[PDB]
Amino acid sequence: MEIILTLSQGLKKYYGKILRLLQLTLEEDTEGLLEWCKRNLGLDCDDTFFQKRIEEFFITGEGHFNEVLQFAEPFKSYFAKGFLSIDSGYYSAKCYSGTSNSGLQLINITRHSTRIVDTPGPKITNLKTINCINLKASIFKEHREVEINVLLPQVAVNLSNCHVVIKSHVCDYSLDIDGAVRLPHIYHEGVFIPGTYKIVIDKKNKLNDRCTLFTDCVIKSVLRQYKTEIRIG
Amino acid sequence: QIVLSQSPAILSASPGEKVTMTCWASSGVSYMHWYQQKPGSSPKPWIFATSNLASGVPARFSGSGSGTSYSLTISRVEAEDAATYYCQQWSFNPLTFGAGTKLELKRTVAAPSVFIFPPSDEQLKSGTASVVCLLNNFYPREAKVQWKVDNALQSGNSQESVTEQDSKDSTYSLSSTLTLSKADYEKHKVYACEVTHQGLSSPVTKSFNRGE
Amino acid sequence: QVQLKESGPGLVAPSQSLSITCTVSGFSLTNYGIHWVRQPPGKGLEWLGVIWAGGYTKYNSALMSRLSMSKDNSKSQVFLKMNSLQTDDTAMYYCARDEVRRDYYAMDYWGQGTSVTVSSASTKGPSVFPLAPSGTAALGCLVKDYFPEPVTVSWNSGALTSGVHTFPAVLQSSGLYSLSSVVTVPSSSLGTQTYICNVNHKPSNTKVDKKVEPK
Ligand SMILES: *[C@@H]1O[C@H](CO)[C@@H](O[C@@H]2O[C@H](CO)[C@@H](O)[C@H](O)[C@H]2NC(C)=O)[C@H](O)[C@H]1NC(C)=O
Ligand SMILES: *[C@@H]1O[C@H](CO)[C@@H](O)[C@H](O)[C@H]1NC(C)=O
Ligand SMILES: [Cl-]
Ligand SMILES: [Cl-]
Ligand SMILES: [Cl-]
Ligand SMILES: [Cl-]
Ligand SMILES: [Cl-]
Ligand SMILES: [Cl-]
Ligand SMILES: [Co+2]
Repeated sequence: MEIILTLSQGLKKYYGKILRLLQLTLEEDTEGLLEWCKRNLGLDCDDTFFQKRIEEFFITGEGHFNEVLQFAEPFKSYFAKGFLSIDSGYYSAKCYSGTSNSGLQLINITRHSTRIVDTPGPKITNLKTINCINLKASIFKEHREVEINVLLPQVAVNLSNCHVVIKSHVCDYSLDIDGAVRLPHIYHEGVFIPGTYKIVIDKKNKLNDRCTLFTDCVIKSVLRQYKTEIRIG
Repeated sequence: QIVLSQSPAILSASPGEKVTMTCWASSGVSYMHWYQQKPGSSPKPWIFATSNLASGVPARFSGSGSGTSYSLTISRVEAEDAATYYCQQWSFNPLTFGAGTKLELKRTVAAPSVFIFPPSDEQLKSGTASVVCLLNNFYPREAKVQWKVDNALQSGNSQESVTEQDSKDSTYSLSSTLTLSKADYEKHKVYACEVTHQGLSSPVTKSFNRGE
Repeated sequence: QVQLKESGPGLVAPSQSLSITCTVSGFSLTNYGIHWVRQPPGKGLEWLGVIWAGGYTKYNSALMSRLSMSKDNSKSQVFLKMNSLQTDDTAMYYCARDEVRRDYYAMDYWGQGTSVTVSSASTKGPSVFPLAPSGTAALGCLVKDYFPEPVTVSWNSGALTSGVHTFPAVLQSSGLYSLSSVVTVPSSSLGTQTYICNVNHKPSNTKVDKKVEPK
């Protein structure tokens, strides 16, 4: 009484595992996935296999790639469009192959980070006058949008009552939950995350009217920081 | 396992009629395959994934369904459609098939042509006598064939075999074989098979005299 | 064209194992899985298992203790082996090609099937006797006392098919099978046209041609 996943159904679960390993999602549905892989890929898609697929798609892979991140039978049509819609049916991310990027667009967070010491500073920071070196903001009044460019992604940015789109050279995706901005994590002899990313806040709706950012305001050399809050809505 | 129950077991239809056969699954499945099988041949893919006709399948066929209930419909039946149709699910391991719906074609009554065959001299030399009565190309399938040896009705020493329905004219054929030892065969003179069938206005007897 | 052909032993003893081969052409086993399906006499179809293009297997859990499958890509052959054989393993065995679509799998090409009888009885070849014809005449061949099923019967090397009726075999009280094959022909042709039945019982390696003529 084992369920049989069709080609399409299993691909969604295959992507769902990748999204969980990337840490963009916290849950996964893998019922029937292993048989789907043995049948349609001719291999065991265990954790080592998936880690190699992720490493290759985002970093080491070169040439055309297929829908299952490999570089009659399915998955023999290798793309050159630069991205895959990693789409589980429960969540989705538009993810760009490392070959489509002008070099490496990631940072190795396994290396010891330059430690940042606490320092007194305003609990509120204005969106129009950000002194924090980890964040840069652009307001587009014409289209009622705010873009926050996060330049030190290792410093957590927590969203409160926000509905945003994350743009990066790694993946683009939407976030509708409170808490620290989730970022793709790629294992390649260590943990890697995007080197920068953009938070896009649309204010042309009402649901961002209370959107607020909480982060460490990093200032300079020796690095210093203090808790601050940036109201967007 | 998913149990597939096909109903009815036998569909009898005249040419031109619309017929529907049902495949009920013990639990819901996402699609249903159908296969056609004629006697002596392998199952032939007929409908893929509930409603997609396999290449070469006539447009008079269609499939439909969902969940626990699927069907195959023939909009206007034709003689060549006589066959057994199996459903099959691919949603759960193990893959399972229904036991089949046998479509039987009706036609106007056709009387059998009756032939009788004495034992061959070669078989007699080896000690056994087989007498064969042949009923050829008849409908309906029901028929009574009794053996008379010297006008004595025989019991328990004959066996019948019936062909499957003909795909072109929807008829059947039947053999009845009387088996006797050489000595018993040589004890009597008149060997007759008497045939009763709906297409005959009275029973027809074919006979021969041994050695004559 | 895509083709599949099963080959196996027509008779196997209950103590032995059953080995059957599926030889394919018109496609590569590196790209297509192969299923085995069986059909006991007068009974419905039962899926046995599959060997996928990549070599991994999946068996019916009701018989995975006794069934195994393998393949030889270079020979275009897939193999079935079944052990601990029981009488109810008597069936026609088919291989069928696996097909993958986005929203379903299918079994899109089937072999002709190979017959397997599981019994401790010995093979026996048939005796072939003429059923002599005596506007339409009937003649035939009696194919008697053989084991196991099946026999193939043709007429005139398979050139004569119109009017042929080869009857399902009957099980005699001796445990041996018997059938007749008959054909109707124009009586005007009986003096000039020749009619020969060709009988093949592979389990006993019996091949017989018997000319049937009026007495
Ligand atoms: C990511 O950073 C880690 C930590 O700096 C690197 O791990 C080091 O790798 C070197 C080279 O083999 C070793 O000599 C060190 O002992 C490692 N240190 C630790 C703490 O693991 C890792 O190599 C980096 N990955 C990449 C791809 O550059
Ligand atoms: C944001 O969330 C992270 C993770 O829960 C936490 O460590 C941090 O203190 C929070 N606040 C700020 C200002 O980053
Ligand atoms: Cl799914
Ligand atoms: Cl989705
Ligand atoms: Cl099942
Ligand atoms: Cl219903
Ligand atoms: Cl191929
Ligand atoms: Cl298995
Ligand atoms: Co003779």
